[PDB]
Amino acid sequence: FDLNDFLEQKVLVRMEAIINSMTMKERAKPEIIKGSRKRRIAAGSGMQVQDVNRLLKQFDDMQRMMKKM
RNA sequence: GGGUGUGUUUACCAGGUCAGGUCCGAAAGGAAGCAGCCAAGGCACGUCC
Repeated sequence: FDLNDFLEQKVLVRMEAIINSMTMKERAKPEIIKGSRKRRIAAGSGMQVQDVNRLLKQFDDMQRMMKKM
C-alpha cells in the first residue's frame, strides 16, 4: 500500500495537491521522503512542512491499518 | 572532443511549459511555481568530422 492508492481515497483537495507535488519514486517509497524533499513538496503545493509532514502521518496511520488486516 | 542516431538514467540547488495547490488583489487581474511533459545533463553503443 503506497501513496498512489492512498490518493484514490475542502480539506481533501489540499491533501491531494500535496501528493501531486511528489515524484513517482516518492509516491512509492515515502520513507525516502526526508527533510529536503518534504520541503520541496510543501512549497510546490503551496504549504508548510507541517502540512506535508502531516499527510505523511495520515498515510502512516492508514498504512498501518492496511498492513494489518 | 564536436555533429548526429539509439537505448538507459536524473526530487529540489536562477532551462521552457506548468495539471494540481499556493500567493497578492474588493475586483479586474497579477506573482512565484512542485509533479508531468519537453528540453538539458549523466552512462553507454552506432555513425560522421
